[PDB]
Amino acid sequence: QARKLVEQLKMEANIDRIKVSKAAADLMAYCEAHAKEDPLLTPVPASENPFR
Amino acid sequence: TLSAEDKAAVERSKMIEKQLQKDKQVYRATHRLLLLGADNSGKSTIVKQMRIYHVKTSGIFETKFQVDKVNFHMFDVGAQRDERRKWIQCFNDVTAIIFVVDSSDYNRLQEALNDFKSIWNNRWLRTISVILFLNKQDLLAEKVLAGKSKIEDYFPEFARYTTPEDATPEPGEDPRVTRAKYFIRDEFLRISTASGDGRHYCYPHFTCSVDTENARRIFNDCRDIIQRMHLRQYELL
Amino acid sequence: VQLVESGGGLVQPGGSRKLSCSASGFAFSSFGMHWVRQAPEKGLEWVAYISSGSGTIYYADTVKGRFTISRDDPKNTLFLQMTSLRSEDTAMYYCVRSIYYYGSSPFDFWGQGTTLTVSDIVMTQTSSVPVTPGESVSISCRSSKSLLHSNGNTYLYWFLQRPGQSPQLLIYRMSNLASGVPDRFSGSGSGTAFTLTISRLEAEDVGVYYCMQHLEYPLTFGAGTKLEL
Amino acid sequence: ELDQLRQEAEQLKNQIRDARKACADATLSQITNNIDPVGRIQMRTRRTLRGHLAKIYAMHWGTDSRLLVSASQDGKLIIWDSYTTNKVHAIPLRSSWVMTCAYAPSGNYVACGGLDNICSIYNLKTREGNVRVSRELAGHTGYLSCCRFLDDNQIVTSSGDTTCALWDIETGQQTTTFTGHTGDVMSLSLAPDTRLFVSGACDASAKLWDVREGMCRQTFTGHESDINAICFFPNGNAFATGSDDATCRLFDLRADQELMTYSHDNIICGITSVSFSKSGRLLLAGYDDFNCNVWDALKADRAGVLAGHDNRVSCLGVTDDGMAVATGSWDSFLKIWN
Amino acid sequence: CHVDSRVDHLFPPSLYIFVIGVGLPTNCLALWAAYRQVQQRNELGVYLMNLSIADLLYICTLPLWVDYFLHHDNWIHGPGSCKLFGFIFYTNIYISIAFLCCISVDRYLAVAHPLRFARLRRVKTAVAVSSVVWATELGANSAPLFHDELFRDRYNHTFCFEKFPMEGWVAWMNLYRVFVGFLFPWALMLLSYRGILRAVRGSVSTERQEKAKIKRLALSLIAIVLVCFAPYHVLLLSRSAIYLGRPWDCGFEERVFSAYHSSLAFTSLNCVADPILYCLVNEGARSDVAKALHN
Repeated sequence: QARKLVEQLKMEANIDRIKVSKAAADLMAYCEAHAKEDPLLTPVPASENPFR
Repeated sequence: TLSAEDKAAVERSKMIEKQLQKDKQVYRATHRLLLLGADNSGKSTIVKQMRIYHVKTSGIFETKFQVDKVNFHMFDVGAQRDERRKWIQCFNDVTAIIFVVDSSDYNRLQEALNDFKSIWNNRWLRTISVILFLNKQDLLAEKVLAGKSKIEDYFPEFARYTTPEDATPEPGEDPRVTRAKYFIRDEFLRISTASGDGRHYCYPHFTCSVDTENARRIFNDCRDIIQRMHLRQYELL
Repeated sequence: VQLVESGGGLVQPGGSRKLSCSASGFAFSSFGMHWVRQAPEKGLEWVAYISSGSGTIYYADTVKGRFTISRDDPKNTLFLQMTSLRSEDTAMYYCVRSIYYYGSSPFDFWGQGTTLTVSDIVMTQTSSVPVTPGESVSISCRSSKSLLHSNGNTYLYWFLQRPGQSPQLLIYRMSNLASGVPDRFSGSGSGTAFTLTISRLEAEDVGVYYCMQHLEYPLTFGAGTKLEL
Repeated sequence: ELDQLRQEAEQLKNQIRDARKACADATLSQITNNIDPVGRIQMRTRRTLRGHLAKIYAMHWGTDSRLLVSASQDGKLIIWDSYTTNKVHAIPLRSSWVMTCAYAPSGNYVACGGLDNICSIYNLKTREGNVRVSRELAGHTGYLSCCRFLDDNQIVTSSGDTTCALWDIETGQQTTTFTGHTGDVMSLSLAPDTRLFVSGACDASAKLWDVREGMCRQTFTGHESDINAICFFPNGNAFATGSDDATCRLFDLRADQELMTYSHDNIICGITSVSFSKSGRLLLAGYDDFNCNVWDALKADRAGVLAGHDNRVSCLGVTDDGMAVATGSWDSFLKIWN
Repeated sequence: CHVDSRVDHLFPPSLYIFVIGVGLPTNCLALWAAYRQVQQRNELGVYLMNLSIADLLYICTLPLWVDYFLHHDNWIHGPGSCKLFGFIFYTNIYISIAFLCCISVDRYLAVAHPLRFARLRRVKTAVAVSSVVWATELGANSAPLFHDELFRDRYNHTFCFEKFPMEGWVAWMNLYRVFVGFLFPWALMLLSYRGILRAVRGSVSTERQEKAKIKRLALSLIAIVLVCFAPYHVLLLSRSAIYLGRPWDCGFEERVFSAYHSSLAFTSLNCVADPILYCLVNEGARSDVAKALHN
């Protein structure tokens, strides 16, 4: 019954974690390397969008 | 200014809009209502009688029946879990909710009242009326007459209660039975009148599972609910 | 699917006859249909067109006033009415199936045809080419007007006719490959310049080739390029 | 003993909290104290798509960024052409209480489900011209809340009972069943690599699953109420959640923790839909107070507001090329913003 | 005939000025509220918009009549203007009464017979009925357009649409007006509201304090229509009946001249009473009006 519950939580304990500063930087880098290819940050000129 | 192929695509999209306008008429002329109850409550037998006239893990059942040439669809959720707070949101446009409750339990009756309270005070089920069926009146009458089990050992307020002046006894029934059957009804109405605010209403009825008049009662009660909505829509009150 | 038609015969000049095609195996009511004809030793020519819902009926220049088209959806049969026949109406008539929505492939299925005998964006095609197994062929047909519409898609269609059989679709809109045809077939081109390329040729694909336009009615065909082994 | 095992689990639980505190060194708000604000984003309605007869509960985009499928509680799936606003297909359903919809990446199939406990797969490309039911999947004991394709022969579903399943469409069976939740599961999001997915249930917890093994690798807590929507950041290393406490949160898979809370005091109503933009800079959320809202995914400042709906927003999606955003509401309308 | 009045250049101009000032903005607001209702698939918006449009045309045509009355009954502008403006001014009353009757019958079908007659409570059928009403009312009152309606007289005056005594074809048109454009629609309105009250008085879920409100509203509508339109039609019928007996006797016209113009001036308060009783008396439309004014 409850025996299986203890084992399941053991697996999550043995993991390799990293620092929040490292993880925060990676999110920052991805957003600052695909900014140009985002038609909602910067509106695209007309005759190029298919809706307007 | 459109090509031959793009001109024939609009024509296809106009034969779809025509068929979707023939379904708005059937949708608007049919009334949807939801059936709720417990396991001991005889909500299955009501379905059988109403169908008899007029997959193993399936979670929804539907019944068709019409009275005086108006169509009615009844829905009964059957295979879902005990928690209810998430799939009720899909039923905030129905005409009415039918709440069928047993009256001969006397020990599961308290759990029935709490269940009625949650439906009445839901955030999504406002402006939705409730048609409650106080089922199994045949068994209740026998129990009180025999007097083996009392109704005063689960609700001490019974001793101080007297039959209301607005009663309507059936022909030839012991006044003790009338006093009992109107006490249970008043418990449910105390919840209804606490927080109604005039947006929705509760319609009581005494029923037995073998009765053939259940279809007529729903039709009469629904005719009142649509009427009330039309007074607001057509700006009369 | 199957389309079987009947009604052909001998018809004296100035007479009249009725042609009917029976449909079985698909959603007839949601599909528009065409009529095409083929002379005894010549190419194809469009005749009529009835749309889904019978809201759009077009006729060819050599057809208006004399021919009448009609369909019967519940009975799954369409009728062609012929009046005042002449000597230029001797041909084998075909019935063709077509649907139109985003991404559709019109001119999919072609019937067996019926035999009858009596007692404009011009498309130019090339009349023969030698065929040796293993080689790569290229067939080109040109057009008198640009077929590249403003939306972005070009309306050129390619068909193949093996000896003693009905035509079958190969390529639609100049770049798309039909359903059920091998991947060796390929098509490409630009405005007013088209070509069809076949790589690693194998037997059982010799015959005549046709290129069709669909930018605006009436639909125009080509003379036909013949490949012989 | 049972109490000793719980005490052992509690001691094991105390270990996990220690690891989270140790790896915390700063905040995302602190590291984002120099990036220039996005500013203000003006979205305006380009198309309004009329035709549905009742409330709209589900919506999915195609891979071609032009075709769109929607579900309503009237018994219809409509496939739209966004550019022209004309209808391609109209599929009548056997059941009418639909709650989810999906569009196959290849483009051949669509899927739907609801209170009928059944996931139905339709075939859009047949020799005849009509759409047909190709497979009905049964085996759940509760209403389906989400369904997503992996290829033409695999699908993942989440249901009212606290389970999710992987299916083989041709056979019709359950390859793997994922267990470990304690409440109704309300959402799923497949990773871009299609080898992991995240589910959020009505117990204030989100979990990460491996598709080819069947185990839960991480458990994420921090909310207080039900979680209604979940999605991945377009990188595979973060996901965002929406709940009924009028807050959204962002989690990281490699340093399991919370990073930002998107909350404001004027709004009290819950979140019904969550999605990102193509670059991961905008996080869009739909609310119960009849209007959508736009957030900046690195500063927690409201950048814009989409307000054109007369009732609650239920579904919300962003196209693959990132040129449009579609919103559906209970007023039976879809609106495309740009 | 010899007619004069010491009141005709005092009361009608002032009442018309009041009617313009109070009923132009209110009718605009009522039209906006009706547009909001028709956006929400409610078919009572079509009739409300048409009523507001008729009222607006009447308001727009009033100022020339203000000048006409201020100039001691002289029209100066021209014959074609007389024809057009007089036609609108003497016709809009019956458009208004017809659309009131349509609203009443729609409410009766909605309240007294729910669960039936769903093909008649739609927007398309409302548009069809409204167009038929416009065509029929503009085609049945078009008899004046085929005559001459500018007459000078020996005693320093020039009328527009009215002559004293009447020509002879006017009496029959007046009798048609009194008995077909006023009494019949009013009778339909009364019967429909009586039916609505009869159906409401036997419904549970409506307390006494709401039935009282419905009763007061219905009685108010009937009473205001009657009080606005009755004196004019009584005097019109009196003139028409007395003319056909003694055409050569013009004492009655000399005696009832002032009462006549003032009644014809009094009939205009319906254009102010309709927006109040059909838009600004319930909270739902008042909220929409306030929200619109907020922007």
